[PDB]
Amino acid sequence: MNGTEGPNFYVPFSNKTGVVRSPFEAPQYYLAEPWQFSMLAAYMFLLIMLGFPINFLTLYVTVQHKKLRTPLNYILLNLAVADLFMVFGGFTTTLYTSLHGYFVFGPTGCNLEGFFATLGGEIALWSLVVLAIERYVVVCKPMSNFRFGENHAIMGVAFTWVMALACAAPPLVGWSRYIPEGMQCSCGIDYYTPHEETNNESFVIYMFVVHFIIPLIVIFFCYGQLVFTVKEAAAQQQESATTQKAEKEVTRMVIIMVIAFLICWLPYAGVAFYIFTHQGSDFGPIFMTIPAFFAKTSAVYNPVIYIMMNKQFRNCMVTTLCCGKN
Amino acid sequence: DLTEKDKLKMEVDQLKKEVTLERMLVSKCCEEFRDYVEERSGEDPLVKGIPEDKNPFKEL
Amino acid sequence: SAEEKHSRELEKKLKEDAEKDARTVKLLLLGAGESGKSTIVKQMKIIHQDTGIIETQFSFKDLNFRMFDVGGQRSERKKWIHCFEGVTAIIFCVALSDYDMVLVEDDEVNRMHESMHLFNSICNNKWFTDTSIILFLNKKDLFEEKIKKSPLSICFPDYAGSNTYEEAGNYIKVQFLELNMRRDVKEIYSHMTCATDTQNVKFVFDAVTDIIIKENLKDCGLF
Amino acid sequence: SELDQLRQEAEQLKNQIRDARKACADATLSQITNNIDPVGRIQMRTRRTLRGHLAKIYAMHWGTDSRLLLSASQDGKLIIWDSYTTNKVHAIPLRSSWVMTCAYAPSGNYVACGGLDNICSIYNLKTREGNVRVSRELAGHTGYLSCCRFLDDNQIVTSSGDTTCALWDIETGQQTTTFTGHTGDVMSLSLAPDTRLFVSGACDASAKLWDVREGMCRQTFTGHESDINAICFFPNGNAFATGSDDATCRLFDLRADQELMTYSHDNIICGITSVSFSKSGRLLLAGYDDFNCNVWDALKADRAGVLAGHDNRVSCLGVTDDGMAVATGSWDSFLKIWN
Ligand SMILES: *C/C=C(C)/C=C/C=C(C)/C=C/C1=C(C)CCCC1(C)C
Repeated sequence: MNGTEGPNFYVPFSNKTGVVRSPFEAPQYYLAEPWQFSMLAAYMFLLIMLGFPINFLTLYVTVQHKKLRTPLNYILLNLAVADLFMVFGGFTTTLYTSLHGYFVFGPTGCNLEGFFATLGGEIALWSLVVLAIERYVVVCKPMSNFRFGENHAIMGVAFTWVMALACAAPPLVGWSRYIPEGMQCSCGIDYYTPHEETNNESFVIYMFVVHFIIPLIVIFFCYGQLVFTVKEAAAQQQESATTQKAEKEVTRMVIIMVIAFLICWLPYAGVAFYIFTHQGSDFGPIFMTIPAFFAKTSAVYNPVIYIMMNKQFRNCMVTTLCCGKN
Repeated sequence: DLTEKDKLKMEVDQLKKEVTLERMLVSKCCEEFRDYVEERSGEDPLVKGIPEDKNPFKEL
Repeated sequence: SAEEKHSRELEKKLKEDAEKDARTVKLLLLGAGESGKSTIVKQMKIIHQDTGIIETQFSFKDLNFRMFDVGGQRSERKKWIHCFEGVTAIIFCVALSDYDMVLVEDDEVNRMHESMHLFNSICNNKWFTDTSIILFLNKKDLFEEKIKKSPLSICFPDYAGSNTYEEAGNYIKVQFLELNMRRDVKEIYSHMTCATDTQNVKFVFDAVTDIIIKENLKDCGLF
Repeated sequence: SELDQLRQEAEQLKNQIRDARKACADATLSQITNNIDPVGRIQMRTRRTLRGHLAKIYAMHWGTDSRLLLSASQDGKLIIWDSYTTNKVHAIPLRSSWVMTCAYAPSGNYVACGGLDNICSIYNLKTREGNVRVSRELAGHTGYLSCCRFLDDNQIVTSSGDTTCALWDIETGQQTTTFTGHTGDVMSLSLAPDTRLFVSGACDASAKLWDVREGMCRQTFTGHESDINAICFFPNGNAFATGSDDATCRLFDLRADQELMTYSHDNIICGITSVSFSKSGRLLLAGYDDFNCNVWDALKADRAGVLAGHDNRVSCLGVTDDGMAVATGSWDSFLKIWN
């Protein structure tokens, strides 16, 4: 049988022996041993201490001079600023509840943490999509005499903001419910529970049809046209060695980018399709936090593949990190 | 004909014109430059400041 | 507020003309002597459709060009060439029949050492270092007159060691591309042509589309 | 065959006039003026920042209204605006596409430009609505122009790439007179405050003066180890300042043939682009290649003020005659108005 439910919470264990009390009050050590809890706390503290200075430093580097803020690095600055929501709201709270007791905030606190911890992930995802579509439009030249400007980039940043907000807020009232699920540390979304009063089936089918299949198809389309265009361009000018360096550079970076996006937002879609494909399935409580781990690691290795390994940022930000050497 | 054996004749005619010009009194001309600049430098609008009144560059 | 509304209308007109101006590829031509300027300017403008600086303008295959000339206002070189930085493709010109040019205005100056002394004064000049060079070389039918002896060791030391066209023309192109610094990332896209040829504008279009795909990726930071 | 003897005759009389200007041979003015006090620190902040251009800009010139600035962008726009409401008053296209100089009118009526193509184009701005008609076009050269200055509403004076200088009248369309006899190429000039003279600087540091009615040369001033780029004088007509490409701003007097003051400094390493005195003349204004319009005093050779307006190199500047303001021109379209 699936897990047991209270008024406004779900838990992935059975009520066979009658031991699981409310997940807001008196402590729990009967769904997981305490060394698991403290190891989770240590992992999130490590993630805080590494993930704050990368975003703080790229904000300082883009506020120092304006040789760098261009009509195109707006989207990537938005990716730099969305991640500090996930490191500032959605991580210290998990550290707090993992350390002392468990989740002593309250249901309004969960309904706040869920919003501030899904907004960052959603802005990250749609900003990766917008970045891919900007790159394909400005390099492969699909349109008859369309150059690039400033109004279009501010349009794109407003686009990713309105999509992430209007499709991560209707969970707050109506269409879904915020639940603390897993090891009762962070509130996620209610994709697991079968609660039929809150129309939950519509939310899972809507999220899978808008937030994972069309972003994946548009990333594949854009980067495929990009690698085909650069390959066919360097096919012509044979003996020019610099574009023979360029071909290998772009066909390594596209592969590493697509694999980074897929292993940062696959396992959520994995457990959702597995839950929907077998109505009625039992799971361990440690099993439904590995998608949270595989998602929140994109608070560190998502900027390091778009900022540091990117050109034009690194050689300036290192020499205004300590201004000593490379 | 073009410039070569003509520019030198023009230059030595210029230099023969130049030798007849008298000049001295470098200390006197430096004093005169001194008292000309210090005669008016007190009422200069750039050396002292702006009392927010007539300079037509208020911050608006 | 009539003055302010007038300035707003003028500002809209100015920015409209600026975004109209931005979609062109400003090329810069140069080259000393009688080095095929007449042929390369005839073979550019009107053949496809069947004392200051001379601005000839042409367009072909959905990309509108514009090129200038520096051939009529000779002066001190190092003072106005900075006003051309930021153009994309510095078209050079050199004449392949330069072996027989005994003089131009002096008593003894070969034309080959002159154009080499001009070409070194650009690739190291610190105003032109991130702009590629589309070299040319023409009058090849007169260079096909090397069947009669006219040995290549007159304007060189004994290097080519051959007489036919297939080995000599390979030696001159290496002699230019070795004088290149290769300081930063730029590369020189040579060619070969004559007078009665055609469709070499296809070559300069296929070249200039490779300082756009190769260049835009630097701005995105991908390459 | 014989002109080597002419050179040998010239050399000893050149040394003769060298010791003739070493007859007085007093030092610079800082050696005598120990009594005076320094000007003290002086600081300016940006009051208004202009906007509207896209390209680099080269030159500007204050009007005699002390209210109107003109400027010349690289694409072909010649802009003429106010400095009170910060809004554009006219916008002129060019039949050419380059600029290297500009000039306003002492009558405050109409302007003149002309760049690499060897043309001085005078544009009327009096009776036409909007885009104004090209009033006159004046050829007569085979080299690039360098600077134009109005001396009345009638005659202009120009200095071109053909190692000449020429005084023209504009309703006849020809040269009234020439000013030849100059080895290197000229670079700038400025009109003496009583419309009689203009000092002229060139490649080989040979700053020479001229007079208009006689139409011949007057004197020589050679005091620099390299090329110069801009010259102007003191407003009461006694002395003129000069700046070179190796940070050697110097100052001469019109009747002394002597380096009256050097303003060199040990730190600065890159050249200048423009120099203009202020109204009082207590301080010399200048702009260098290291992005700075650092302003010297004019009496005791000290870096009085340092102001870094913008990131690229300054191109040209120049004060207003009533001295209330200072304009400067960037290389990236921002026209700062310091106070
Ligand atoms: C702290 C938690 C984070 C950042 C997790 C956020 C997860 C989502 C916004 C999930 C989205 C989807 C689901 C509802 C399940 C299937 C996969 C998605 C992406 C469609």
